[PDB]
Amino acid sequence: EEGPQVKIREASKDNVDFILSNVDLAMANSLRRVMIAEIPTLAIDSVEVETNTTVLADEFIAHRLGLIPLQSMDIEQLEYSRDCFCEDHCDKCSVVLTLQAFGESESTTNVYSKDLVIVSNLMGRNIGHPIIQDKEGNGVLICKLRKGQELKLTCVAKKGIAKEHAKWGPAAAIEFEYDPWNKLKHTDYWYEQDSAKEWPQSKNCEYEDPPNEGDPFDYKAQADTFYMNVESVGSIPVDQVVVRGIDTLQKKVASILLALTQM
Amino acid sequence: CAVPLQIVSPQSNKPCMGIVQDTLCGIRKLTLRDTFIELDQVLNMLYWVPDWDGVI
Amino acid sequence: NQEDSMIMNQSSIDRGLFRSLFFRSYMDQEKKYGMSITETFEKPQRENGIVDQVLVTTNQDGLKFVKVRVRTTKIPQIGDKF
Amino acid sequence: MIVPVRCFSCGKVVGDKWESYLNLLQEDELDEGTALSRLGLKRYCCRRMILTHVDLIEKFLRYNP
Amino acid sequence: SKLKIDPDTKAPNAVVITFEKEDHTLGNLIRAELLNDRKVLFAAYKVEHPFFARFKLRIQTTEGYDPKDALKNACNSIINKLGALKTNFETEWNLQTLAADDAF
Amino acid sequence: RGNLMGKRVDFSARTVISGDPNLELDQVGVPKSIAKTLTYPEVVTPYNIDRLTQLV
Amino acid sequence: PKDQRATTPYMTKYERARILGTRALQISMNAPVFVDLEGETDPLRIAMKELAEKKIPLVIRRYLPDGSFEDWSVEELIVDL
Amino acid sequence: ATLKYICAECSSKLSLSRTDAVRCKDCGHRILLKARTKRLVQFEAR
Ligand SMILES: [Zn+2]
Ligand SMILES: [Zn+2]
Ligand SMILES: [Zn+2]
Repeated sequence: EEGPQVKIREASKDNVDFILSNVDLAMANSLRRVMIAEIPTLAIDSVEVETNTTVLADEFIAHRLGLIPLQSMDIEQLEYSRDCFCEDHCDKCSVVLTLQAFGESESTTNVYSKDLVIVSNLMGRNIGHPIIQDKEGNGVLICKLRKGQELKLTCVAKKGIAKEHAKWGPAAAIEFEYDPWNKLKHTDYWYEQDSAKEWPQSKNCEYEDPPNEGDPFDYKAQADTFYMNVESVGSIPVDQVVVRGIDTLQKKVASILLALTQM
Repeated sequence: CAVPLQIVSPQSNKPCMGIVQDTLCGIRKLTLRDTFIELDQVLNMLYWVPDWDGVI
Repeated sequence: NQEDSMIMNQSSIDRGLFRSLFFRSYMDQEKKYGMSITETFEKPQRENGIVDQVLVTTNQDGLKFVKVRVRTTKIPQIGDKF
Repeated sequence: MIVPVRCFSCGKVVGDKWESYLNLLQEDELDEGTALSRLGLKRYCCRRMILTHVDLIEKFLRYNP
Repeated sequence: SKLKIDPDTKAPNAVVITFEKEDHTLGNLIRAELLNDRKVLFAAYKVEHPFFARFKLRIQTTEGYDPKDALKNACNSIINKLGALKTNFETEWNLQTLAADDAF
Repeated sequence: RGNLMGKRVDFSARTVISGDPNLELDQVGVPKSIAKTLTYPEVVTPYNIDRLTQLV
Repeated sequence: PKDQRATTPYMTKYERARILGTRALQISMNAPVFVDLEGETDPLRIAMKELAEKKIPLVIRRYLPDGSFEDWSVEELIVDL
Repeated sequence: ATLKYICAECSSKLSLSRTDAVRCKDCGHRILLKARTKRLVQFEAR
C-alpha cells in the first residue's frame, strides 16, 4: 500500500520487533499509546471468599488473583458488564471460575493458576483459560498452604481496558526508537569531553548510514523512520495485539467522525 | 485579602511573590540565545496563553 | 513536582507498589465488678475496614473481655509522604 | 510475603519463575545474574522484582495454626 | 455530548472544539494531521487539566473552507492511513510468520 | 489568651497541600469532600431563587 | 462643621470595602435597586456597578482623635481604587 | 448452643453461649476465637 510500510526483523510468541516507515510521528506515538491503553481484554474483577484459613488475608488473595493473565482471543465476542442487561453478571458478559484446595500433607502446597477451574459456559469461545508460559506448565503461584488449612473462593472476570486499571494490561514493554544517529538534532547529548565516545551506540544504529560530519544540517528532514518492539504479556498473540490496537484507534477516529455527522 | 491586591508587600517595597522552582529554570533556557522554536511547537504554545489575541 | 512533591506511576501502584495492610484493634470490658453492677454486649435493642479476628477472654478476676481486630487496605493517595 | 504477580513498571509476569529461579540458584549453583538472564528478564526494571524479593511466607507457615 | 463545537471570537474562520473523555492519544494525531492541510491557517490543542479528560482543539482556516470540513478530511485521511498500515502489517506478519512457524 | 484572644472556630477546614501549575494565582483547588462539608447560609432573593431552588 | 472639612476628598480603600459590602447586604435584603439589572445576579457586583455610577445613597461619618467628625456623601468622594 | 467460638490452641470448636464461662473444654484455656461468619465476603480485585 501507499500508507505506512512495515518490515519485521524478529518474530516470536512473546515479542515482535519491526520497523515502521512512511509515517509521521504523531501516528506512531498514538499506536504506542493505544496498544498500551485501549486493548479490551479479560481479567478477574469480583472475588467472593467462602473460607480462608491461610496465612495471607483475603483482600491480598483477591488482589493477586486480579493480575493473573487470562485467555482473551474471543474477548470481542464477550460483552461489557456495564452494557449487559443482566444483574451482577452473566455468561454472555462474564466468566466465572473457582479455586478450591486445602492442606493435605505436612509439606507446603503451592496453589497455582492451573488449579483454577472454569465453571461457567464458555459457549466455545476461546476465553477464560489461564495463561501458562511456564516450562513445567505449573503456572503462576497464587499462594501457599500449610497442612491444616483450607482455601475456597469464586472469581468473576469481566471485559475491561488497561486504561481503566492496570490489571487489564495486555502489553508489557514497547521499545520505541527513531533517528538513532540523531540527524534531526532533536537532542543535545550531555557530555564531559565528547559525546562521540561518551555515549554508546544503539543496536539499531546499524540500520542507517552513519551521518557525515561534512554535510550541513538537513533542516527539512522529518522524523520518518521508526523502530518498535512490543512484548506481549501472553494474554494475546503479539500480532493480534498490534491488529487490535490499530483497530481500536481507527474505531475511536470513526466514532469522532460519527459524532461530527450527528452534530 | 484578594491575592493580587498584595502583589507588592509594604514590608520591603518588594513583591513577595515571584517565579521559583522549575518555572524559573525553564525561562532561562527558553529566552536563551541558543533557543529556537519550530512552527508546530509555537501554535500549541500560543494557545496556552489564555490572553492571546489570535495573532501569529 | 515543583516543590518536594513527586510524580508516581499510577499503573505501577495498581500492580502492587506500596500497597499496605493496616490492622487496628478495639477492646472492651463486659462490665465492672460483680458488686451489683451489670452490663453486657449481647446485641442490645434499640475509619473503614473489615473484621479479621474477634477474640473473647476473661481477666484473672473472671470478668469477660473482648478484643476485636479489623484490617483495611491502604492504596497510595496524592499527598502522602515518601 | 510472596512473589508479586507482575512487575510494577514493566507489567511482565514474574509470579511463575520463583520455583525455577530457586532451582537454578541451588540446583545449578549459578549466580543471580546468569540465572536471571536464563529466565529472559532482560530489563533491570523486571530483574529487580525477583532479585530483591524477600520471601516471608516461608516463615509465616512455620506457625502451627 | 461527547463533543462540543463553538465559534471563536478573537479571529474569523476559527473554531474551538471540546472533546470529553479524550486526551493526547488521538488529539496530537488529529493536530498533526491538520497541519498537513494547506488551507488550514492555524491548528493546535491543549489539555486544560490532567484530572479531567477534557481536550481543547482550536483551528482556523481560509475563507470558504469550513473548519468542520477540514476536520472531516483529516479524520478520513487518518482512517485511510490506519487501514493501509493494518493491511501492510498483516501481510508482513503472514510472510514473517511463515518463518516464525518454526521459530516462536 | 486561650479563649478570648483566640479560640476554636467553625466553618473551617485543614488538610495537606500540593502544587498545581495549571491553576491561576487567585484560584485554589478544594477537595470535593470538603466542599460537601462546609456551607454558606445564602439568602433567598428574586435573582437567585431559581438556582437556590435547584441546589436545594 | 461641613465648611472647611480638613479630611481628604478621596475615598478610602477600607471605605470602599465597607460601602461595597454594606450595599451588597442591602441588595440581598430586597433593598431598592438603583440601576438596571444587566444579568449581575451577584449582589456584590451590583454594588460595584452602582459605585461606578455613583448611584449609592449613603454618607460616611469620618471620626477625628477628639471625637469630632465629618460627614461626606459618597457622590462627593473620588473613587480611584 | 451456637457455633460462636473456637478453642484457641486446638482446631476443635466450642460453640458455647451465655453462662458457659470461657474455659476450653479440651484445652482449659480462657481464649475464645469467634467462629467466622458463614456469610460470603465480596472484594473488588484492584
Ligand atoms: Zn453476561
Ligand atoms: Zn521491569
Ligand atoms: Zn484448643
